[PDB]
Parts: sequence; C-alpha cells; structure tokens
Amino acid sequence: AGASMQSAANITLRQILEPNNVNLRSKKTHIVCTLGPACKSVETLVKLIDAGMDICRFNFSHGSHEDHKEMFNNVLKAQELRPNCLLGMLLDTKGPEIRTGFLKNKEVHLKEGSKLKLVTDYEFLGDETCIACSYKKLPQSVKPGNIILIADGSVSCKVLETHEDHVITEVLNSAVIGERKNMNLPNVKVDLPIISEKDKNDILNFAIPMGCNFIAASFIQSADDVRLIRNLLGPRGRHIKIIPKIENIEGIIHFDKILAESDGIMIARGDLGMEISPEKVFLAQKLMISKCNLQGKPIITATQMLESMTKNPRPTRAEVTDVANAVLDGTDAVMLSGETAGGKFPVEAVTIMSKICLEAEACIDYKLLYQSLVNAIETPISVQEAVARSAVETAESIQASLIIALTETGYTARLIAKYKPSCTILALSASDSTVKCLNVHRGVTCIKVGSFQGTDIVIRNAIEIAKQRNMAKVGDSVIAIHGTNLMKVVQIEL
Amino acid sequence: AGASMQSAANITLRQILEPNNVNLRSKKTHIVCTLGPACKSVETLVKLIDAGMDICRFNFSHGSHEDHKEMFNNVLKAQELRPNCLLGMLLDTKGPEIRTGFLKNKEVHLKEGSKLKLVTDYEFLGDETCIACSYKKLPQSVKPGNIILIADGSVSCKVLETHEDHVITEVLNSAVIGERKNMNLPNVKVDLPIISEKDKNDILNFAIPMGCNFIAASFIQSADDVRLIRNLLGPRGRHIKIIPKIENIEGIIHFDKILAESDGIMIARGDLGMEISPEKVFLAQKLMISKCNLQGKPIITATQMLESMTKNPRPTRAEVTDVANAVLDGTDAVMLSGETAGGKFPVEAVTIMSKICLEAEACIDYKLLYQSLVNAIETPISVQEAVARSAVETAESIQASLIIALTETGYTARLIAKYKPSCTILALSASDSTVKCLNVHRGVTCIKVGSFQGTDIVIRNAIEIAKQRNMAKVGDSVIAIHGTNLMKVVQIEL
Amino acid sequence: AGASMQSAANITLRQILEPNNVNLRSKKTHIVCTLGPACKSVETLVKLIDAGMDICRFNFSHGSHEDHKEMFNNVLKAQELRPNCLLGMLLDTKGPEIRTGFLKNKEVHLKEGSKLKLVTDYEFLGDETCIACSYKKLPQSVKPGNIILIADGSVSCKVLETHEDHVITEVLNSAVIGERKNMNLPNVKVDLPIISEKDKNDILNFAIPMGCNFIAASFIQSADDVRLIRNLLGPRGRHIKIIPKIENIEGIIHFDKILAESDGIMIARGDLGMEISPEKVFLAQKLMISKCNLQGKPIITATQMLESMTKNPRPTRAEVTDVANAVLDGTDAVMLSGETAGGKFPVEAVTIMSKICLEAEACIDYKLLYQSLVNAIETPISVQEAVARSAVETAESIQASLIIALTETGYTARLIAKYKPSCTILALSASDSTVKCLNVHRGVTCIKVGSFQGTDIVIRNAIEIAKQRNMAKVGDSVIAIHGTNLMKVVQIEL
Amino acid sequence: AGASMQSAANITLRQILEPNNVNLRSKKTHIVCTLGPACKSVETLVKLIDAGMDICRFNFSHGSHEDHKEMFNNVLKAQELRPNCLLGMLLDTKGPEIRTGFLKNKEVHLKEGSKLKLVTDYEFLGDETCIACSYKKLPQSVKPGNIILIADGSVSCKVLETHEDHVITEVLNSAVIGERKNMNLPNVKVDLPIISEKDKNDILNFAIPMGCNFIAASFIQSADDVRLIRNLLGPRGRHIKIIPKIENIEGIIHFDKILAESDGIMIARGDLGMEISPEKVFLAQKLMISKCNLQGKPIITATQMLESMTKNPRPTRAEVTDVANAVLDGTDAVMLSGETAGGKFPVEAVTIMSKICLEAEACIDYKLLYQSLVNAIETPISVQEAVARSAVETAESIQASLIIALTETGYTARLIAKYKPSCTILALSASDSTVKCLNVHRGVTCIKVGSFQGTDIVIRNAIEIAKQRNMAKVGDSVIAIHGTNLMKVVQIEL
Ligand SMILES: [K+]
Ligand SMILES: [K+]
Ligand SMILES: [K+]
Ligand SMILES: [K+]
Ligand SMILES: [Mg+2]
Ligand SMILES: [Mg+2]
Ligand SMILES: [Mg+2]
Ligand SMILES: [Mg+2]
Repeated sequence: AGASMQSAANITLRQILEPNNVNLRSKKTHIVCTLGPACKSVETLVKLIDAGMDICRFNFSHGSHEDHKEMFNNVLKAQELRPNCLLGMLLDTKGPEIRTGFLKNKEVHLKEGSKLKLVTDYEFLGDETCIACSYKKLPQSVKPGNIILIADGSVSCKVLETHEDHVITEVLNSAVIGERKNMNLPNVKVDLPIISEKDKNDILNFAIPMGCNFIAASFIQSADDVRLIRNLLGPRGRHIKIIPKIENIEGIIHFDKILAESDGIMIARGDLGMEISPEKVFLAQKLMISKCNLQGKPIITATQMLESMTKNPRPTRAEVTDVANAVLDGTDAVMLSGETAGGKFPVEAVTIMSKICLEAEACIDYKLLYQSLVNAIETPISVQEAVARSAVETAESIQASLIIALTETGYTARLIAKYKPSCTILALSASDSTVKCLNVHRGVTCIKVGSFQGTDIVIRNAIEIAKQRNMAKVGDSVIAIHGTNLMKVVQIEL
Repeated sequence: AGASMQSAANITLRQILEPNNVNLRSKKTHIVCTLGPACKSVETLVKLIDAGMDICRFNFSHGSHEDHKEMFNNVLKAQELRPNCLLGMLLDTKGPEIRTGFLKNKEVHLKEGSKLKLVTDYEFLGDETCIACSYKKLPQSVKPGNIILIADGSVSCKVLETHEDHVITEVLNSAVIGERKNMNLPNVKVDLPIISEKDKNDILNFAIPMGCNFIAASFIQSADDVRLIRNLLGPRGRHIKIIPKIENIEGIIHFDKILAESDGIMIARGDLGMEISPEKVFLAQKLMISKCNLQGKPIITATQMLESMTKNPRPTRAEVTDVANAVLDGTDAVMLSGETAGGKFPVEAVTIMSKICLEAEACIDYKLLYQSLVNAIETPISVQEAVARSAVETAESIQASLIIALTETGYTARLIAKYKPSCTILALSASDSTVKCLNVHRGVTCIKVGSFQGTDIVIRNAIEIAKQRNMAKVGDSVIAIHGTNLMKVVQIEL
Repeated sequence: AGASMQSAANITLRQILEPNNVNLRSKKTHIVCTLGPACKSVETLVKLIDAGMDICRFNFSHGSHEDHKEMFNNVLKAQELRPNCLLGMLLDTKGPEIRTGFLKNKEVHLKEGSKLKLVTDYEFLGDETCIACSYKKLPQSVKPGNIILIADGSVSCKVLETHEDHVITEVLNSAVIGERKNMNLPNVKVDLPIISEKDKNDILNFAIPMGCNFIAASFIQSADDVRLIRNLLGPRGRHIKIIPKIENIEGIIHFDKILAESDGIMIARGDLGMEISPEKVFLAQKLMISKCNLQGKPIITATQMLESMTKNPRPTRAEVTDVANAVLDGTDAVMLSGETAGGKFPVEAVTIMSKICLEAEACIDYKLLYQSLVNAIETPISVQEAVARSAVETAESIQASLIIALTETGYTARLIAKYKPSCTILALSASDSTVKCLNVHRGVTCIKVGSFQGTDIVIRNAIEIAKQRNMAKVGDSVIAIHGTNLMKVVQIEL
Repeated sequence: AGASMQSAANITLRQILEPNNVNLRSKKTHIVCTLGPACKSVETLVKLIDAGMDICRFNFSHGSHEDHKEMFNNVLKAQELRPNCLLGMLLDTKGPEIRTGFLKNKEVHLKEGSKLKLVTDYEFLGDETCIACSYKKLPQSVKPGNIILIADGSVSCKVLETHEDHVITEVLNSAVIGERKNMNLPNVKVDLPIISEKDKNDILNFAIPMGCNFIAASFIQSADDVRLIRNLLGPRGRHIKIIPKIENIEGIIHFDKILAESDGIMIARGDLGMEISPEKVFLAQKLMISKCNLQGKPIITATQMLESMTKNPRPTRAEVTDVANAVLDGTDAVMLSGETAGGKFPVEAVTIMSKICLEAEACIDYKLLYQSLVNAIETPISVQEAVARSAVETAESIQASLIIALTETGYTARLIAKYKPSCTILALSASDSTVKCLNVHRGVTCIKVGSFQGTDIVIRNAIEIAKQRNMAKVGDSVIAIHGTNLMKVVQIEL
C-alpha cells in the first residue's frame, strides 16, 4: 500500500572518537523552533540563531495577535543582528479541538468498568458519571465500539450507546482527570471546520500582513482541507506555503492526496500517538518521510523531539537517537516546541539538536542515497529535473563544495534538494518570498540578490559571498545551475 | 575505519491501520529481562514469559548469592509452568567500578570554575575542595586536560595537576553531589581487574554450578579481558557464552579484537553515554550492530530501552522509536533493566516491547536484507555456510514457514541466523546447553530432543511439535538442514 | 516485443596465450553431427565421438530407410566401442518443400525487368518466360507485391498477378537457374502438411522402432504443427522429444507458442536467411536463444556453422567467431551438416568446433550469468526449481566439481541446466530414454543406472564412476540432488 | 589478467520483421574502406560515401606514391561532391615483412615428416629441402620447438636446429607452396624496424604533405614502436593519429602499454590468425575492444569482414554475424579490404555492412551500456569527464536527438564518445585536422566552423545545420557542451 525505503550509512571509528567542530549553521537539516516566553528577548533569539534555528514557529493555539506581534518584531530585530541568516516564519493554526466540559469539584476519578455519559450540552457541570463534550457532532461521528480518549489519553472509553445529544461509554481504565481536557476520537473523522473564524483571522490579518512564509495547518484530514486554505489565502497569499499537520487516522488514510495538494508535511507525532497505537507511530513517520522524499516535498518531524530538555540540561538517550534516526530516515527539518517556548534550556536544546543532525548527516552514504532516489522515481522526467539531477551527480563526482542555483520561484532549488546532494545548495533569488520559503528544504541556504542582473554577474557575486562565509575556498569546484536549462562547473581561483 | 550498513523496509497502510494480533512469543527479536523484587514471584515471571521474556539477567552488582538463588529457583519453577519456553540464564558481572569517597555533611555543591582535589586515600572525609576516589591508580591514568565525570555525569572536572596520591581538577559546571557516587574517565583506560575476587566467586560458584548460559562481562576493554574470562571458565564453563559489555572508549577502539574473542556483544549505551558525547552513542550502536551482523555474532542493545516505564504505564514516544530502530538496525536482542527489576509496570514493559519488535520485524524487506549480507560477506565461504545460505534462500523463495536445524553445538543454527531468514529457525539439539544458549540469536527457537536418534525421526517429530505449537500448518513447506551437509524441503500433509 | 539478454565474459591474457589441453568431451556445449557417406564407417564415427560428437542427425530429406539403417547400426557399434558416450539420435524430417519444375534446355537465364509466369501444372516443361511450381496453392498464398525466391535465393521475383492456376512475376535480378530448384515465399505462410505420408512413415516406422530420441521437425509454422506431431507420436513415442526447426517468418511470429509446445528449438539459419533479410538473422538467433534460455528449453544453433570446412582443412575466421558467439549467446548445442555428412574433413570439423566451444565456455562469468537468469525469471518458482537453483548456487560458492542429479524423467537435470552451472551436471537415470534425451541440454552428461536402488547407493556409485572418468578427484566437493526434494554436499575422500 | 565485458541487447519482433529504412550515413559505427582499382573512379567513391564510407585506407604495402596520389585526388573530388561527409584519410604502412626466397621450378611440395633448411642467403634458389628466408635474424629469434608458418599458414615447420646462417625444420604437414610467400613466427618477436626507409618516406613525404589523418602502423610490437613513430612525425605530424595494428603475440602481450601510447587500435585479425590458434582470435578481439572502450580509445575491427563479397554479390551468414557481433562487442569502426579495393561488389559490400551496423546498433540497451561503463571506470574522474558524462546521461533521460560538442582538439567529443550515447554526437571544430580525426570514434559526426566565433552563435548555427540535415526537428531537445565546462539543454522551436 505505502512505499519502501533504503537508508545507507558509513560509520568510521574517527567519527565516533573525534569531536565535530564545524559551524552549527553548516548542517543540512533545518530546525523549527517554537517561540514563547523562554525566547522572548532579542538576546535569546540571536543565541538560537547561532545554535541552529532556521524557522520560527508561532503557535496560534495560545496567545493573541499582540502576543505574537511583540514576538515577531523581536525576531525581525534578531534578524537584523544576523544578516547571513534568513529565517522562515511559520504560523501554526489552532485548528479544530475537542475538549471536555467543566466539573463540579474540578476533579473526577473515573473507575474501570464504570459507565460515563458524554453530553453535548457544554453548560452541564460534570461528575464521574456524566461529562460534557465541546464537539456537538460527537454522537453522530462515533459508533458503538469506538474508543474515546480523554486528557492526553489519560483514560479511554468504549462507546456503548449513541443518542442525539449524548453518548454512553464504559471507562476502560481507572484514572483521575480535570476540567476542559482535550479529547481524541481514534479512527473517526472529526467534522469540525479546518479553519475557524479565529483561524481565518490569524491567516488573513496576521500571516499575510506580517509576511509569514508557512501555514502549518493543524489537523488536516483531506485534500479539500488544503484546497480550502489555498483558496482562503488567495492571490494575497499565493507565496505562502501550506504545510498540513498529519495528526489522526484520516490524515494517514488520505495522505497521498493531501501531499499532492501540499507544499510540505509536518508529522505531529505526539498528537498522532493519541489516535494510533504507540507502536505504530514510527511506521507512519518513516512512510510519510519516504513518500515526501520521493515527491521532492519537504517534511518536518515534530513537535517535541527533545521534550525532556525543557526541564533537564541534557536530553535522554532515546530523544537523541530519535533525532538522529529522523535525519537518517530523510526528514528535511526537525522541530522543538516547549524546549524553546517556555523551557529552561532553549539554547542548549537547539545546540545539541544541531550537533546530532551534523553527526547523522556525516553518516549518510550520499551516492547510495542518490541511486536509491533515481531507481525509485518515475522514469519520464522533465528537462528541468534531468539538469538538476546532473548538478547533484556532477557535484558528487568532482567533490564540489557548493551547488549554486539561480531561481526566481525556488523551483530549481527544490528540484536539486529532491536529490539530496552531499554539498550545500546555495539558492540565489530576487524574491524575498522565495529566499524565506526554501528554508524548509534540507540543505538549501538562500541569498537575496537584486533583480535585472545577468546570470554570470550573479554567479560570480555568489562565489565571492560563499568565499567570505567560508562556504567555499580556492581550489574548490562549484556547480552553477540556472535557466533554457544550464549546468556549469567553475573553479575558484585567486 | 568502521563499516557500512543498509536497512530496507516496506511499510503499508494496512500495517499502520490494522492491529497486530499474533502471539507475542512469535517475534524474532528476543528480550533480556533484568530480575529483581518487582518480578520476584513465580506468578510475575510467568507473566513475563507470556509477554515475551527470553533471557533472564541476574545483575550481580547488587544482591548476594542467596538473593540470586531464591530468584533463580523461582525462575526454574516459572520454567516448569511454561515448558515450551526455554529461558536463557545470564549473569551480569559487577566488574570494575570507580566511586567517590564519603563527605562530612553528605552533600557538596561544587561550583563552576572552582578547584577540586581528588585523593587516593579513600578514608578521607571529603568536602567541596577535596574528595576521595576509590581508584588508586587514578593519578597514573589521567593526564592534565582529561575530563573526570562524577555522579552519572552530574559534574565534569578538567584535570589540572597529577601527583602521586592525588589529582587537582577544575570544576567545569556547578552541581550538587552526594557520597559514594560513581565516576567515569572518558578516553582513559581504567586499570582495574576485569574480574575481581568477588566476580570470580560469582562465576565459579554461581554461574557454573547454577548452569548460567551467558556471562555479560561489565566494562570489557580488550581481547585479553575476554581470554582471561575464557581461561577462568575453563573446561567446567566451556559451554558458557562470554558476552562483553562495551562501556567506554577502550572497548570501542579495540571492538574488532574483542568481538573476535567473544560469543556476542552487549551495548551498554547508558554507561557508554558517560564516556562519549551524547550525540555519538547512536554512531557506536549502529557500527557495533553492523559488525556483529556481518560476523554472525549476536548483539544485545541495552540496558534500559523503556526507562520511563519503570514509573509510567506507557513509554515515551522516543523510547518506542528507539526500540523499533534498534530492531531495524539489526539487533538480535533488546534489554530491560529497572523496568522489570523494581518498576511498577514490569509486565506492561515487556508486552509493549514485544509489540514494537513485531511491528519493526514486519517492516523488514528480507530479500534486500539477505542480499546486503551476501554482498558484504567475504567471498570464500565454507560448505557449512553455503548450505545454511541455501536454506535461508530456499525458504524465502518458496515462502517456507520454518527452517528446522539439527545441531549439537548450535553452530548450524548460528550460521542460519547470520543470514536473517524471514521465517522462524527451529533448532533441535540434544544438548541442554545448546538449547539455552541459542536464545541470544534473533529468530532462533529451540527444542530439546533425545540423543542417539536418526535424523529423519527427529525431523518428523519437530514437524509434529511445530504443528501443535501453531508454528506450521498443513500445506506449508519447511526446510530441514543437518550434517555431511544436507538441505531438505518437506511439505506438511495430513 | 521480444526479450533482452546480457552476456558477461572474463578474458585473461593467459587464456589467449596458453593452449587448452583438456579432453574435448569435457565441453559443456554439445555438438549435433549430420551423418552421411563421409562418416559411414564405424572407424570414422568413433573418431567423431572422440572429437566431440554428442548427437547424430539422420537427415531424412535424402536417403531411404535402408540408407539410414546401415548408418544407424554402424552408430550403435561405434557406441559399443565408446561406452562412456551415450549418443542422442535425432531424425530430421524432410517436411514441406517447394520446387520449380523441369526445363526444356535444363537452363534459363532470367533477366532483370523481364516477366515470368509460375504455373501450378508441374508437368509443364518450362522456359525463361514460364516455369512450373510444385506448390499448387501458390497463387492463393502470395499476393501482388510479395517476393518469390528461387534456387537458394539466386533470383527474386516480385508478384505482379495472381490467377487460379498461375502467378505472373517480374524478375528482379538477372541470374541463370536450373531444374527442380527450391523456392521460398518470404513473409507468406506455406499451406502444406507439416508431416507428409513419407514423413509419417519415417516417424512411425523408423524413429519409434529404431529408438530415435529427437524429431527435428522441418519448417514448423505453428503450435498446431507441434501438437499434430505430438498426437502422431502417441503413447508409442511419448519419450521422443519434438524439436521444431524455425525456418521462416511464420515460425518467428508464433515462436512463443511454438516453444511452449516444444521440447526444444533448432534455429535453421541458412533456411531462415531465405525468408528474412541477411542482416536480420542474428537478431532472430539471439532472441530465440534468449527466450529458450529463460524457459529452460534447449536450443540448437544450426545447420552448417563450419560450412567451408567441408572443402577446406581449416574454417574461415568468421565461421570460428560465429561458433564462439553462439556459445556466448547461450546456445545449448551447435550443429554440423555437410562438414560431417559428405565433406573431406569431418573429424577436423568436429575437433575445432569442440575447441572453440571450450574457449568460449571458459570466457563466461558464471556468477553474473546466474544472476541474469534469476533476475529475469518469473518470481513465483516451485520447490523443485528452488532446490535446483540452490544446487547451482551452492556449487558455485564452494567451487564444486560436479552436480550429481538423480532423475527418472530428466526433469531434475533440466531444471539444473536451466541455471547454467559452471560445473558438469552428471544426471543418473534408470530410463534409457532419459539418458539419451538429456544430450540436448548444455552441460549435462548422463549415466545409466539400475532401477530399484537406494539413493545413497546410486550417489556413491556415481562418485566412484566420476573419479574413474576424471570428472572429480579427492578433495573436491560435489552436489547431489534428488527427490521430497533434497540437496546434499559430499566431499570426496580416500 | 585482461578485463571483463558486459553486452546488453533488446531485440523486438518488430525489428526482426519490419525493414529498416533510415539513411545509411546515420549509423554510429564507422566504416574503413580500402582504396584500389575497384573504386578508382570518382563515380564509385561517391557511391561508397553514400553507402557508408567514413575513412579511406591507403594500403602502402602495394602501389607507389603516384598510385596513391591519383587515388587521393580522386577522393578529394568525391569529397567535393559530398560536402556533408568529411572523410578521414588513413595510411597503412607496409611495415616489416618476412618472405621466402625464390625456387628453381617455382613450386615445391613439402611433405610431412621431411626436413627443410631455411637459409639467410636470400640469393639461394630453393628446393623442397632448402629455401631462403628474407629475415636475416631468423636463426637468432627462433629456438628449437618454435613453429614457422609459410604462405599464409599453408605449411607449418617445427624448428629442429638453429645455426648462424640457417635453421633446420621438420615439415609438420604436407602442402605445395610457391615463390616469395609470406612467413610468420608465432610467439617470437620479429627484430625488424617498425618503420623502414620506405615507410619513413611514405610518412614524411606523403602522409604529412597530403594531410593524412591516421597512420595505421603495421605489426606494432611495443610502446617503443609507437614512440618512434611519434618522434618521426614530430611537430609537422603532431595532429596525425597513430593507430597501431596488433598482428602477433608481442602486440597482445604488451597491448596495455601500446594502447597507452596510441591514439587508437586496429585489430588485424587475419594476420593475427597466423600467430595464434584460430580458436583464440575472438578472445583477443573482445579483450582488445573492451580495453579500448574503457580507455575511451577508438578501435577498428579489421581487415576483411565481408571477405567473400569480393567475389560474391552477398556475404556468407558467418560474415554477417561477425560484423554484427563486433558492433555489439563495442567496436568503433569496421573495415573492408579487398571487398572495395579490387572486388566486384565494392558498393554492395559497404551497403550491407552499413545495414548490419544499424541493426546491431538498434539492439543495444544504451542505459545498461552506460552503467557498465560507469561501474568499471576508475572512480576519480576529472571535471571534463564528469560534464561529458552528464551530457550523455541527460541526453538519455530526456531522449535528446543530438549532443552538440564544441571542441578545438577533439578532446571533448572523445570524452563524450567514451560513454556511448544513443544519439549522434555532433562535434563542431575550427580545426580541419580535428574534424577529420574524430571519424574514428563511434557516433561522432563533425562540422567545420569558422574561428573566433562566440559559443552561442556556433551552437545556433549547428542547430540550423542539424535541422537541414534531418539530424534534429522541431520539438526535440539537444545537448550542447563546451568549455570553463558547461552543459546546456536547448529545445528546437519555430
Ligand atoms: K497548534
Ligand atoms: K552489572
Ligand atoms: K531436413
Ligand atoms: K598494410
Ligand atoms: Mg493537535
Ligand atoms: Mg557500568
Ligand atoms: Mg528447409
Ligand atoms: Mg601483416
């Protein structure tokens, strides 16, 4: 049904024993950092940039437009102090949610085997036998036998009866829960608007005006959800990328069609764990990464890969291996949530995440990775894809230090990134939109250039900038690709 | 320097969405469970067997010979209630340790930048400026610039001075520590006996008399350490397998020679994390698994892969992915420590571990895995290896349900397991030692048979036992291999 | 439409410079020799056996049943002098023929551009403007524009008119021809019985009574032709193999269906050259060899590969290369016609043919050849094919000197030969039919054994015979395969 | 010792049944035609050009400088009538020869077993017991046991005695020979000057003045022979290519070093057959073709591949297959000698040779051929080779109709030809030397362009010329490569 994947690594004793001492921003994997009070200051945001931050996430499930505007402006000023780092701006929509009601004593201890009524009258003050639910269509969506999760899966309930204004369930495990806790409906499609009037306001009155580059759309369940957001963005938001968040079984079932309409994918594994069995989540991650890789669509592994670091100064061993294997799987980007938003060690979390990515990236056998991609991609490829293929190929053969890609819309750099070169892709664009959207692709670093300039002049300017940024040196070869379509090798001299 | 590895997986939508409902003991990956008070009862040990326990670990860092004998006898009685499950018995040696001394007020808050003396006089009651160390040769082993870790890496110290009876260090980070905390000497060889007089007693007076099958030797640093334990076991312990625990940089540096002398490997990743950078541990794991796979030597990934479950009823997402990726890496076995020894959810930990292994095992593309092994193994292979190769190959081609291997010493089943068949290997042996040592190899299940029986009679008896245990059914093909060397295909009828 | 093929060779300087001095009968490629007056004596037939003759062809286009019976009995007596050489007996049917009529002056010089009438009245004495044709249905089979070839293609004629009892053609090239010359109808199906009453007599009253092993059926044009001969053979000729001769475009068009009904194929390239363009014949040869190889059906490249040697003591360079490339293509057998039937150097022709085959056989990269076969054969294979696969594989891995195959019907040896082992296949059979039919398969040498003997006793007897015949020596490994299905490796000792 | 080779073909029913009707000059394989009285007229030479002639061979073993000058000027006038065909001019040196002396009665019948004296006094009139030999160093080069061939191998002689001025041999086979017949010394190095004073005159006073492009040096035995001819050519002949003719065992033994100094290779198989066993010649051909292919050095298969056509209007079947397999082996060019020099069907011979090449070329699986080359070429490749690789690769991926290569010296077109693209290579050069030397490379067609022209202007002019010559059409893609190094794809419009 899904797809197959082939990883290839070369691990030396030297890489295990000798410390890595390269610049953290030289990594190919990009880091999405969630903004919050822990990194509210321009001082902390600059430290996050130096640590490896590439995309700032604005979580619009919390905070007002004011709260995100003082954060946005502080990021732009951190941006001014770090001009060689063009950060992508990502808005994460609140999206549809399901929550329990209020309780008379603010606490209930649901006991296993007992029966619990879930009513649609949200004004009802609940008790251990009956609790309100904010999702009015709940009785029409669940059937007898369906499982209902409450409070981050703290308690499961097997649906016994469905009625017009309530359902009756059996508490499957004993646990104590509180007020207004979240709910999940595994294997059931939630019939709530993908974009609420509040979500509509954040998109049209924040994302578009403030110039956000990505909309991470929470709880995408169909291609129609994506097309709705595309139409809502309209010509005003033509350049804003839509990144569906796969969070439930519906998104998995319709993933292929969702991906075809998308500009990229975010795997919300924590939320996914509340909809599928814990032992199945790694199956969904690796399948989604593989499908995105073969389409050339970027993918973010999310949302809290160093979760313990938001209290601890060092991650757990499992969190470290999880980051490394996500890179080896082929993820374009990795994400931090509470670690940077409200935690005690935000800079420490981004720092170690960058170091893990660099170690995993040095593992990859790029020739084997390249052939795995070529062997699995559909045979008829366009001229543009063939030339991008030849750039990656030629770069590996001559050990070029850089692939320089001239691109207005980003399409050329995306085609190159699809084939995963071992060297950095330096994309040059006159579009301020393009230079901030390519951040989501692995291995792409952008430079803004002026318009109406000849190709030869732009390339020589990029070579000089690359020399200053230590991205290339005298004696190196670099690839230039632009256009009809053209691939060029130039050696750096003088 | 090291080696390369190639994983291959096929992930369908059905495997993500449809629940797995096979017997937990049908998995190929085997589980090492650490015994302790949480599973002291025969009632709990039987539940662990049903959950997926294959090897019981006796941690001899704690408890006396009495403490392990009441546990051993309780395991033998759980064994009697589960006759179709032949558990391996593993003794984990205490091995060399390094600990700080005692303190006047039982607590010190070492401050960053301050200086700390480490003395070899263990009777000295320490303070924040001077603390004893149990390793007398410490000043002769560390040099200026070496890093000294204390209390599970809670504080690092840079060595400033070395003298005959003490060293002087600079506290690199502020932290509060207590009495008798462990110490680690990254990148330095610890000159302590691999086997103490206490370790010698546990081997010769417990492991050999009680019939332990494996010695997990803590802190192996050289092939000479392995040969010492081999000579100490002598003819009395000829059938006991030596499993070195790789725990520091010395074990990594000399891993190839250590492996050549070993019967298998245990990756002690938690202890390894106190000797190498956290971002390097996954490099060592994947390299060691790959080297063991290509030698046909079994490897245990260890020691606490579901660490949070020893307090929580469900593991973290990172712990689940860590187990799954260790299986995909090619580990023969996975290990639980505190989760089963003293935790609250021992049976729950083994249960989910088995489920994760089954999901990862269903991912593997076994044909691609087979060719990866054949392409990387040295070309001149013996007759015995070629016939074992042909059994795995033939089984995959005809979709055989079982490979039946007749083996006195286990060598034939080990050769087959080296090539990772997609079907179970049913090893038949008259040796009670052999049927309990093959547990450490992935995919091998053993049956004890009587001696002095013809090959045809033993095979037909195994087929009948396999039918009863639901390992094979009418219409299936099974492979039989024995011997000169013979490969046979038989169909199950009637 | 057709198929693809992949040859692989390893050519050393030593093989070019150092002479080959192995026994000519050790070659894998088998030689079909056409019997005639040049090899009528038992003395010459024994020399042909020593030179490399494996199959004797009785051309029934010429000679009576007496003429072939004195030859047959002389072959049986040569057989008695060479007991370690079991020759196959092949009857080549006369089959349908088309010939011109008689001429008034026995010679006509047809001039280009002139017009020539071909009448169906065979009694008409012809001239340069009108000549009879033995094929009465000629006007119903050719259309205007069709080409008619006369006297081994000495003159072509473009059909201008068709009428009930004649056709009118334009002579396309000037040439002089004689009486009763053969004719060919390129791209037209000849509507003549595949088996005449004379052909029926040779099959039922010679081939079946004398015990012929193969019927090479001239001018097979459809699967129905093969089934007709199969029904004509009936239970009396159940064990006689049908080898269709592909001689025209109809046989090429319907080759797949003809092959499915056949026991093998003979490429009659000389006759094929009179039906297709000369530059297309090598296309048909390589395609037919490749299709037969992938079906496991034997193929003979024919009919006169050393044609010049029937006058010259040494072949031309092109004839030598043609034999070598046919072997590299993958032909099971090669054929001599006039070189042995009536030529001056019959023994010299078979001798050099054997030497060429040995040189080409030493070129082949057998591992690459094996994988080419495995990669192109349909994935679901039976148990019997998988075990035969494993025998070839195991033999190559351990460098076994022999694959010993116990087979009643020959099926087991055919399955092994399909995978082209680098070592000889020694087939043991109690069937005198089987031991003389397997001659057509490359690399198979047969030994007749007594019935009602245990498998172990037969194998040990074959090993002892192989040692005497220098086919194997002390220290070698050999493979034995029989059966349910069994693969066994035994080492030769003592 | 030597090398390995992998051919890959795809043969359809359509290619066997449907006639090919493309232009004979569109073939990739190039034809060397030997000039002589049969093609002395400008009228015949133009017919040879239309039939597929690409290189004219001037055999300087016969004829004077006058005889070759009237032929040369007639070729230049045929060249003027066919401006879109730039013929290469090849001089074949007489080189060292060995001939018997004169005879009293002009005929001797040497009898097997008899003894024959070979004297160095060339004035001696010979008889059946003693015959002169033109090679004075003969007794110093042969030893007892060496074989001496006389009159195209009509009789062999085993050396019995060597003395200062004669040798004594035993006639090994009975045969009648005449006066001044050639001689061959298998497995012995002939100590004669590679370039005689007569050969020196043909090079310096014909080849260089008349502008010959290739020197086919007869009987090259060492790299020193090649360097001698290179020094003799000097700066005046810097642009003349040296093509050693491999004719004996010395040339085979030292082939690698000879090839490294050469610009190409000619396999003189007929002369080679007089030095090695007939069954070994195809081994030498395939090994030499494979080594030349992997070096990117062109190779001519020679000298008389349609030998029978010099009397017959149609070649033998073996001659047709020999041409086809030489193309499939990977030969750059094929050669005719007597067929065009003095035969009755010169135009008919070139015509069918072109048709065979086109059929074999349509067989080739070019992707598999490309990967076979990439997998076997040494891993570190230059920038220039990588870009040429990418041009061939890109052309195959997008099905480009042409690779346009701008090249001054021909090096760029040679690098492309090394990787065997399925489409024609159109090389553009201002050098009249370069446009006539690239003829020897498979698939390269040259166009002379003016100097001091921009790259973009030259490319557009080539596209327009390609459209007129029907080499490309509207809608096609073509590759352009020049330079630093540049690969460009352009689509043909309007
Ligand atoms: K959100
Ligand atoms: K321990
Ligand atoms: K016949
Ligand atoms: K010559
Ligand atoms: Mg959510
Ligand atoms: Mg430890
Ligand atoms: Mg015929
Ligand atoms: Mg010569």
